[PDB]
This record gives sequence, C-alpha cells and structure tokens, in this order.
Amino acid sequence: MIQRTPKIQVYSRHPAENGKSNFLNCYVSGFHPSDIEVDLLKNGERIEKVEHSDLSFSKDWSFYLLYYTEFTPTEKDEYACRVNHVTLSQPKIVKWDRDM
Amino acid sequence: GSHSMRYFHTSVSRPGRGEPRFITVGYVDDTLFVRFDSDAASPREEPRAPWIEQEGPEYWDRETQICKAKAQTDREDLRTLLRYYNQSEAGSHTLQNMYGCDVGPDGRLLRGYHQHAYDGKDYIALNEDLSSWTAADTAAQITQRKWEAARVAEQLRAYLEGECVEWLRRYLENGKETLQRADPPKTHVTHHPISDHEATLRCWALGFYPAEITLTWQRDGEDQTQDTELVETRPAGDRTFQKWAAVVVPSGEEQRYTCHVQHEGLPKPLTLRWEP
Amino acid sequence: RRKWRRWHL
Repeated sequence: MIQRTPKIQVYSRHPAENGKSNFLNCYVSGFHPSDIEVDLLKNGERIEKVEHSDLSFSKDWSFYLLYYTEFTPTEKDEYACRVNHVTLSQPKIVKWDRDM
Repeated sequence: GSHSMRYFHTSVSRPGRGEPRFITVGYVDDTLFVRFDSDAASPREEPRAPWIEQEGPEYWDRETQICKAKAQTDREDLRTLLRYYNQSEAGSHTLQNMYGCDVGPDGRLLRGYHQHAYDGKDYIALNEDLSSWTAADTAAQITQRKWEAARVAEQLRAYLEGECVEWLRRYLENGKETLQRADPPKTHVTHHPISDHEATLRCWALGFYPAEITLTWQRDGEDQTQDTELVETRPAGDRTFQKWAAVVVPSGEEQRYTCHVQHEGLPKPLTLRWEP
Repeated sequence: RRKWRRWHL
C-alpha cells in the first residue's frame, strides 16, 4: 500500500485585476489514495458551491483534480485552498498569491 | 503531428459504504471528452467536448453499456485481488486501468497501451508488442496465465490497431477546430525582490494548448537546472494550461539570465529577458 | 470509442 502526499497549487484562470471577475483554481495532484477533501476559502470561510473535475490520473498512477469557483479579487480579500488527505497530520492551507 | 486517445478507470472500494465507486474518463490528447461516474444520480457516459455531442443515441447507449459492465468487472476483480494478496475485506483498495493508442501524422498506430495498477503499484501491463505481458509479482502472474490462456493480448491488439485508431481519427476530424489547433503560450518575465541581495525572476507561460511545453532558465547560456523552480503544468479551466519557471538571481545580475520557451504552437523557440 | 472488456484478473 503506497501513500503519496498531494502537490497543491492555488491560482487564477486569468491575470488578477482588482474588481474584475475571474476564476479561483486549486489544483491537487501527485496523490494516492484518491480520497481527498478540498475547500476553497474566502477570508478564512468556506466558499459554497465550489465545482471540481472528474477523478483522473497521471502516467505514474497518481491522481489529480481541479477545484474551481468564480471570484472577484480585491486588494483586501484573502483567498486560500484547504486540503485534507490521509498523508497529512492536519489539513494543509495554501494561500492564494496573485504572483504565483 | 502525433495524437493520442486514452481511457482511464478508477474503482475504489469502501466497505460498509456500499459498492466500490467507479469513475472513468476519456481523453483525446489533453482534451477530456467523455466521463462516467457510478455515483451519478443516473450513471451514463456523458459528453465533455463539443465535437463528441454529434454522436447518435446508439453511440451513447453502447458506451454506457461498456462503462456499466466495466464497473461490474472491476468489483469482481477487487474481490479477486483480496484473495491474491491474502487481504481482509475490511479495507479500502484501489484498482486502476488505462488503455489507448497513439497515432502518427500518417494516422497509423504508433503505440498501443493497456495497463493496470493495484493500490498505486503496477500490477500487469501489455507490452509494446501487443502480444506479451509484464506481471509485477506472483499475484499478477496468475492473471498473466489466465490472459495467456484466453488470448487476451490478441483481442486487445485487434482493438488497438483497428477501432482505437479508426475512432481516434474520426474524433480528430470532427473536433479539428480545437484538437488540431495549437494555442501558443502568452509569455512574460516578472521580477520579485527577496532581499537587498537577491530577486526572483519568474518566467510565465499562459493560455497554451496542448499541455506539452519546455521552460528553461539559462545564466550566461548555461542551463540552470538545479537552480530553477518549475511548477507542474496546471489547467486554467478553459481547455488551456499554465506553467512557470523561477530562478533566484543576485541583484544587478538580471541580464545574465534568459528564459527559453518551446511549444508546438510557436514557429521558433522564444528567448525572454526581464524588461525593467 | 471503448473496448468491451471480456476478461477478469
């Protein structure tokens, strides 16, 4: 039985411009087993109705998923992705950085 | 150029929470075109690309039939694997299968694929010859003996050389506007001071298709392989992909660094510098 | 188009 911890990237579909509608993405990849929990957060709180891709896998059999929601970035609002997986002793939070 | 079709399958057992979940997706190159999920309210093969929607009711019925049968076979296989590995019925286990074909610019088979993994590890794979098997362990050797007896490789070869290639070519023609269009990356370099002494140069590639791309940093024309942070190519959500490569550079030395971009959507590989 | 699987592990 192998266990692989998820790689996590949080980013926008389009270059971030304050006040303009965009898409917030959390891409989780490289993980095994496939059971995973992913929340998108606005100022610490869970965003509702976040959608996700259908489970698929890479050449090395590790899984990947995209979680996504419409959002409008501002100067003040903090966005993040929160991930729980069996490999993690506590959920991992990755903050959205418009420069990454 | 060259194209691929792949079907991916994942069954995950969940004892005490019903039958194993079955999810399968089909791709042509980096374009998702069909999906089936056993946990859907009314499980059927569903279109995920515009060019597959034109297929008639007979197509969708047959595909759905195959998906349902595969979900059933996977469940029997998961039970079998518990026996092969002397495992308890209490735990959750994962069975994966990928199969498919590559075609060249001539449209004939370049390579066929059919492979399985159990619990994230290679189990059994059809060799490139499409006639012999590689089994990972003594459990998979039992499967190999059964499949050799039933001439499974011959059946898979017939499909991979025939229908797989034929239907791939059909999809490529029907979806030509997108599947046969390469979108080049939109590229730029950003500068992110870290300290008085160093700054990050980040080379961006955005909005490209297909996913295959090469981003490299050079210093004085020397590849900065060990010193480059390269993120995994990631989906934008609009069919296209994004990637970046970053290096930490001594302040004042930014002009010794060049970013190089290779993508089939570009006539010539690009060279980029940070422009203050 | 898919292949109908007619074999077991």
